[PDB]
Amino acid sequence: IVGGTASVRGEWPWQVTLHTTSPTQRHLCGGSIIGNQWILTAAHCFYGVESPKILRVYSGILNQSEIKEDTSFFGVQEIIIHDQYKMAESGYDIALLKLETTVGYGDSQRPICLPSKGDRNVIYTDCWVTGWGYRKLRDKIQNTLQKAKIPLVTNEECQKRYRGHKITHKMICAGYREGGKDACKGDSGGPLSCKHNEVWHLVGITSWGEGCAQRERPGVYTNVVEYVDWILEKTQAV
Ligand SMILES: COC(=O)Nc1ccc2c(c1)NC(=O)C[C@@H](C)CCC[C@H](NC(=O)/C=C/c1cc(Cl)ccc1-n1cnnn1)c1nc-2c[nH]1
Repeated sequence: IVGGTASVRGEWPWQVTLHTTSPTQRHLCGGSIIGNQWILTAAHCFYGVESPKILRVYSGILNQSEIKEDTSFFGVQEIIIHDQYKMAESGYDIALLKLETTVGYGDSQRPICLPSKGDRNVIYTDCWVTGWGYRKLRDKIQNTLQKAKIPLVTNEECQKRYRGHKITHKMICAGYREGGKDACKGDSGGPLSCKHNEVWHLVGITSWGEGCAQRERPGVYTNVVEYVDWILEKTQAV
């Protein structure tokens, strides 16, 4: 996260850190708890991941230093990538992780509500991007979960900023015209959380941008409301 500040413990209890074990253990991506065995994240996080056996999901983490060999995690039973996904820049950048065991909800780990279809028309004014990603283009994974408040940008304005790309309504953009606050390397897969009527909603999934926090280059997020039926298809299968 560029231009953000330290989160307080329990502030974003749906935020997870997804680690890979191959070749060595490191933070791979962010994710959000959406159900007691479900993590919503970005499809591009699994580039080159040949098996769910190398993945570890840690919930209830503020600091990466809380993670040692003796720290409990959730194993991943299955990786579900949207089958229209080709690359982050073309959209469908969405994946579900089905966990091997159930998350016990509490004040340190709980789900974020998905947006309602009836709320496609609501204007969100209180949106935050979170993660342990870089604070600048060449940096390192941050110990403390960072947060940054960022305004949503219309599809028309985002398309103007990304000449040469096709910004679809399945994407949602966020950023200041002058830049300064954004997601960066290591934040992808994490949430873009917006508070509406005292309820937090998972509005976006951190996906891509041209550099980080650049003037007139908003962050591009998967527009979660456009995938609610796909999430229900995969999580509510009979
Ligand atoms: C010690 O541990 C570490 O250092 N871990 C460690 C360290 C770094 C990374 C990873 C692990 N993850 C990967 O490389 C997985 C691999 C498939 C994922 C590729 C892509 C991923 N992109 C982002 O996270 C965000 C992009 C992004 C999104 C928005 Cl909305 C705006 C600007 C963005 N940027 C444009 N340019 N940079 N950012 C990424 N993540 C990293 C580099 N790049």
